[PDB]
Amino acid sequence: EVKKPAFMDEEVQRILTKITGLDLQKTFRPAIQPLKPPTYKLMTQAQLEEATRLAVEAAKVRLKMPPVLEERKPINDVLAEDKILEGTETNKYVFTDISYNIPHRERFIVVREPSGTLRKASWEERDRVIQIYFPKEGRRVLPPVIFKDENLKTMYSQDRHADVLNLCVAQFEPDSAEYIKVHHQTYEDIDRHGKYELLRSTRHFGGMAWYFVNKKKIDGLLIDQIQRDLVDDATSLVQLYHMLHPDGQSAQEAKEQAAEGVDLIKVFAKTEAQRGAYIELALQTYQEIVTSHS
Amino acid sequence: PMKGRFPIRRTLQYLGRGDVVFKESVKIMTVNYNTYGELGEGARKFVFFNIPQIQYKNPWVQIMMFKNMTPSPFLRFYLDSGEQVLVDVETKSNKEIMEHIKKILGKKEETLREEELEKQQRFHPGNFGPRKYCLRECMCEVEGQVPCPGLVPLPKEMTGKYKAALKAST
Amino acid sequence: SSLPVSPYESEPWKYLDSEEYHNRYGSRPVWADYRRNHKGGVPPQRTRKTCIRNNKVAGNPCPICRDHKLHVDFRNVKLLEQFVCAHTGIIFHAPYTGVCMKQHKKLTQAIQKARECGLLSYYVPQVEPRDADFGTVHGAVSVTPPAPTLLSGEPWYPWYSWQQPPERELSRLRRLYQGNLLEESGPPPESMPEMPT
Amino acid sequence: RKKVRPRLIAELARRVRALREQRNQPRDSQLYALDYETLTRPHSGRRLPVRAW
Amino acid sequence: PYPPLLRAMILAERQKNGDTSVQEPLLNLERTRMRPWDYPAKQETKGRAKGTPV
Amino acid sequence: KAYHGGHLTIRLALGGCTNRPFYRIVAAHNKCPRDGRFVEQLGSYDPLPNSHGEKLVALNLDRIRHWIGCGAHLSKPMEKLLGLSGFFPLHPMMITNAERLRRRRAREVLLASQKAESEAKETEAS
Amino acid sequence: ICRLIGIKDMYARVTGSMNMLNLTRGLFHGLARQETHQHLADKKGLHVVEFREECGPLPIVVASPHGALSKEPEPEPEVPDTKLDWQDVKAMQGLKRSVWFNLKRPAT
Amino acid sequence: RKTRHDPPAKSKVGRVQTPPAVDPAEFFVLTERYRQYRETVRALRLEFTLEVRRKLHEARAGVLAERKAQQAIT
RNA sequence: AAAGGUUUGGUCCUGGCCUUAUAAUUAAUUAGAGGUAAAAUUACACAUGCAAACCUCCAUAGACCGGUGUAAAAUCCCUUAAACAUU
Ligand code: FES
Ligand SMILES: [K+]
Ligand SMILES: [Mg+2]
Ligand SMILES: [Mg+2]
Ligand SMILES: [Mg+2]
Ligand SMILES: [Mg+2]
Ligand SMILES: [Zn+2]
Repeated sequence: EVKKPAFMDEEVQRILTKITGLDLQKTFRPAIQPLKPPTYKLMTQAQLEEATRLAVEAAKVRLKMPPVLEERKPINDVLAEDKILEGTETNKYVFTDISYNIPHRERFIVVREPSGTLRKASWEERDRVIQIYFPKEGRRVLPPVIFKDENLKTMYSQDRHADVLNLCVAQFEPDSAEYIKVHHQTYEDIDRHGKYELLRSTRHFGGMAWYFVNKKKIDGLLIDQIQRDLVDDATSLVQLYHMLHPDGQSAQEAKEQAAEGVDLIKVFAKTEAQRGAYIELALQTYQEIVTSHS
Repeated sequence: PMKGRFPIRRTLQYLGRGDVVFKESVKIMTVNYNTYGELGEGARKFVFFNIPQIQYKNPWVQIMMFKNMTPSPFLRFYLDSGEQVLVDVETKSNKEIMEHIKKILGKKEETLREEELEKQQRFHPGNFGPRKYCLRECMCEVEGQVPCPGLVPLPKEMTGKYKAALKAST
Repeated sequence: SSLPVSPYESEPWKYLDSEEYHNRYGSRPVWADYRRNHKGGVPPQRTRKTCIRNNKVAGNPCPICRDHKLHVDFRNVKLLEQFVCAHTGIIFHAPYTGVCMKQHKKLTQAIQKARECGLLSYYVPQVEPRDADFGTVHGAVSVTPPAPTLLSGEPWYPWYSWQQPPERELSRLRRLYQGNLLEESGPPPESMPEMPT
Repeated sequence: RKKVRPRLIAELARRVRALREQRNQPRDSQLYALDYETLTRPHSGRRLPVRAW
Repeated sequence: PYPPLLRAMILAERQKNGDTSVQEPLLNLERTRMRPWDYPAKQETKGRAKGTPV
Repeated sequence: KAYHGGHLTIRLALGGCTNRPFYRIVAAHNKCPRDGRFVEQLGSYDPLPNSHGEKLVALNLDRIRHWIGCGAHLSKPMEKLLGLSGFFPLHPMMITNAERLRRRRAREVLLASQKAESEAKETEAS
Repeated sequence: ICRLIGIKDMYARVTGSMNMLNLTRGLFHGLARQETHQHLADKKGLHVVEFREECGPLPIVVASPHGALSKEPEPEPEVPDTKLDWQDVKAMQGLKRSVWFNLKRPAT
Repeated sequence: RKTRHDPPAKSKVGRVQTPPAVDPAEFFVLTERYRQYRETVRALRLEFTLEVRRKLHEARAGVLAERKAQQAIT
């Protein structure tokens, strides 16, 4: 069986990196943090171009995309059931192995319940106690209150989607249900309100486009990329949609006609586009403007 | 104004810029240089700028410098095995001298990083104790745990004063 | 004993948009034109504890206390912004604005609450994921093969359960401790008896 | 340093005490004598445990 | 058998190292068997009471 | 102090405030004070239930095994913690005390039933 | 004087005599003979670049030479001969500051 | 706490031991529990004693230890 | 230190003193309640009570914990060897 493309596949990361884009002014926007007096260097045009190159290298590491994973499976394993200890304790004990050189996903965290059952700690208990003994800057022991739907809607009104996601990466694990819930809620609000530009030149654009491709709703991102004159990006999105859905009618139509470039986007409109009529209209208007002006 | 010439040499940042960390074999480094001449200019600059940086990173190495004893400047290292490594630094810049000694008798970056990690092995973030040694003094500081009675009064039923009254009442 | 009653108690944010606020304060912060009275050139490192004691007001009420309509609420973000540095995002210490310690503690809590609910913006650093590898196949997070005793339902060790001593052994102890004995105890209840209520 | 002065008396006491112990060592007939009326050892006045009476 | 947690840590290490087996870890008690509490002790290394009367 | 004699032990060192106990599991020479000089900290024990109702024990099982391999004794409270975790077998007195509690609650239930029967006799008398 | 000029953020220390006239004349003397970034770019012919720690390695060009941009890099010495003031350097050496330093004061 | 040179209390001259009373059924069961518990714990202390010495020997004279020593000389 | 007051008929220089900040002890005046931490004139003389036992005898423990700051420029850091009144 032809392997389903992965998020980290070298080909997918190429397309996702391209459509994401780069902008040194957005990637290195000034942080509202304690400040120090700036430094100054006299540089020639050769030196200045070298410094811009190093800035672009750092902007690549800054834009490294966070993992897209499947939801972890509940831990329900009973190590022992010592019924002699039933009724001798009122509260659960949580035992955590805190040997420094163990990966956190390979640590043993067990719970001795009042009934006497010795069981493995659930995912919620594992993440909470690892924050208590291996604290990570940015994460809190108890789930913050900003992730509630009412509070999240507040952040969306202020166009603070990149922060909602930057907060979701500091607090939750990539495979947790809370992580997936918050990300999928941010991506969905961007879609309905067409705020795709907020996550461009950010590490969160790849996951957003990935989510739309898998959910077969790239129509909005194509209409938005076309209207911004980013039609090379739109073509790459249709290639990624023809890569993760090879047996789709659209992918089979492009093979029949050996479509390339703008042809790929026209094929998508007729075959699998939820709103094909608009994709052609925006694509047609772009061609008219490009042809008419130049 | 800080006294002396090139007062930057007397700052901790400058002393820490030295990159030559000698291997454990190196015990002594004698520096023979001439105060007058043209082929010994790099050697004089090496004593002026570099000898402080070398000593800062190698406190246990004896650096003894002799002046105008020979026609040409040289460096001689004495090792613990009894070997003597002679280096000739004539017509060589002070930077070139540093690079030469780093290669032949300098620890590699890999070795130095390994020693750094081993030093901190016994510090654990989870450990509780004084601020000098630990992040948190007490578990009351952790979120979700019962707070310190000083900051937040405990419930009456969790107090020995109250429990003692009930035991008397019973 | 009759402090004035603000009309904006329910909706504090309204005051900062009213004409009355603009005339009194303009576009400058509410603490811009306040000065503290103290001996010497270096002021005390703490401000006064409180300006209002039992409905009475102190001589030189602080910027918040002097204006009763000003309300320190997490929802009144426009007021809270004046007490946070726009460039560094740090809440100013009380000597900086001259607020009393009681209101400064109240201001700090409101700003922290507004940030938590997303009403007030702050800088969120970018942090990498906690774990380098995200595999979930280790036994710690996976299923360990059930032990033989666990499947059968027996105790983990045989001596966890009560094993009746041999009768000869019970007699050997009655001889050794003759004259200082207790009533013999039989097998304990199989389960924990439900607590009487 | 060099002001840490010698302590002759302390050295003399240690030796002298040790010598007396060897000379006046007790015997089994004295250490383990017993008074059967009170079940107490005269040497130390230690009363035996009740379970040994 | 090994204690419940210590048995799980042993079996987990097996899978990590690639050793695939369903053998149950077993403690050997033969090397460390205890004498009875009343077993005679070594008189040679035992203390003797001092000679100062009370 | 300059101790003469003694052995290394793993025990609980009491911290916290009044009515708020907190323990640090430590390896220390037995003659040292309870909260004084220690060799290594091997974990912590919080005996008060937290917001989720969990008493939290932290055990550095890698270092604990090291010091038990070097002769470190264990205090009886620490032996109970290792037994509850599953790292050690349940301590003999943990089992006996659980049996004593079972026999004591059976008596209480029986006495309550007898009292209810006595109350039933009162009901019969009316 | 800084409020009159319009300067909002600065640190200054005054030592020696506190004569008000010499302080006023010395202040205006120094503030009026300073060098803007554009002036430095024209004098040396090179770009003036700014590196803020809150913007990362992003190079910010604050002044470009008006005429012809040079191609000889400015010499960077291995060890500069700058004359440093002990008071400034003393802080980084780890020596203790006075109890009067950096006390909490009202907004200026 | 008192030193050996301190005088004994006079309120406590009368004291004599009052050994606890023994339940035969529970005393025997508990005595065997201690014997089996202490045997299991002695086997685990020995297993831990061997891991300490194995790890020490690998560090002192392991494969990696010898290679690095000669690599430095070369 | 972001400094200020104070030599002169006056100005400038030099220079000391003092003020503004912070904390502990005691004293004056004054104070409701609760939670917490800490308790401290004196190596001066000490009334009384207690602070080390345990346990089938032998042994083990009372060498610890707790207290004070006596003496001493006394130490810190590091190297070597050796035992250990131990496990
Ligand atoms: S310091 Fe933690 S309970 Fe008080
Ligand atoms: K003066
Ligand atoms: Mg015995
Ligand atoms: Mg008083
Ligand atoms: Mg002590
Ligand atoms: Mg003295
Ligand atoms: Zn106020």
